[PDB]
Amino acid sequence: IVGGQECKDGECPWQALLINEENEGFCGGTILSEFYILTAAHCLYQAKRFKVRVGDRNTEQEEGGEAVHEVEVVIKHNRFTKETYDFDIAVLRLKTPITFRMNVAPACLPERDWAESTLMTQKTGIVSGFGRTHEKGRQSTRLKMLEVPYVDRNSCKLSSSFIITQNMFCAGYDTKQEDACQGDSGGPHVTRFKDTYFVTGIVSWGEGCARKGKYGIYTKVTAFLKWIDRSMKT
Amino acid sequence: RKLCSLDNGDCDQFCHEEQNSVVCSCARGYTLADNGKACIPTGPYPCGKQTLE
Ligand SMILES: COc1ccc(C(=O)NCC2CCN(c3ccncc3)CC2)cc1OCCc1ccc(Cl)cc1Cl
Ligand SMILES: [Ca+2]
Repeated sequence: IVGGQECKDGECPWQALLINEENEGFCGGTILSEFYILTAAHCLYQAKRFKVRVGDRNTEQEEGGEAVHEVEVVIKHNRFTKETYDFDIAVLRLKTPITFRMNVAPACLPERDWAESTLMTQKTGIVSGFGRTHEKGRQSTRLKMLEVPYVDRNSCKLSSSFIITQNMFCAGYDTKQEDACQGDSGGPHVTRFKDTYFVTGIVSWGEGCARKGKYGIYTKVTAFLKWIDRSMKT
Repeated sequence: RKLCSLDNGDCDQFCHEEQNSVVCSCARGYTLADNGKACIPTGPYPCGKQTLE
């Protein structure tokens, strides 16, 4: 996360981290329920085997809150393509259920129509992760959060060197040096409503980090709610 | 700004108009209150709520 502030105790309880066999975090994820994690499809190509950690805010210590969970099933969207990054979404079934507590709770899944008319019409949303703090620096050891303004769909396409499909959307700033960066992929994009946070997006891709004239590209969650339900039902 | 377009129909969460009339509902983990608008958590860690002390 370039800029933004750090997630304080219990401010981003739905953050999940994907860690490889070496124990380092490469992608984020969102807690949907005790057994489910929402992530980015493209994140599934960055490791042969990986576990999921919850309740962590500092990657170089033991707040006693941390907890590692093994992935039982990996439900990836079959229509996902690297060539286009479209359908960048995947769900994870854990072998053991998450134990909710301080810093560990789930983000709500909204109704498609309501989400589309009341959540994404809001001024901002929140993106979080352990990604890089600068485009060229290294991974961050502290979980961070960043308020990212919703961007006009038209403006979005104009700024993109790539085709923005209907399954994505822009969030961020045109010039302000705040945006997500690599290592935040698959992380949470939530929108606040009356003190309640709903999962609205999945950190998907971007052309650099916070570059001027560019935005962060998130996976449009409302476009896969039914896919998600189906993915959890079984 | 009429029904749900008017302050989300005064609903805590999901709002939808069923026959020119507001009908509120809640996310998994909550139960609609008796007033039909508020959402009462069903457990200690309802979805979408920050955990503070
Ligand atoms: C250090 O950081 C980066 C350096 C170079 C590239 C870089 O090289 N970008 C080119 C990629 C972009 C995605 N791709 C496609 C290709 C075709 N269609 C759509 C997307 C492949 C090329 C991407 C980087 O990180 C993007 C980080 C990021 C920021 C905001 C949000 Cl919301 C998500 C993320 Cl992951
Ligand atoms: Ca820790």
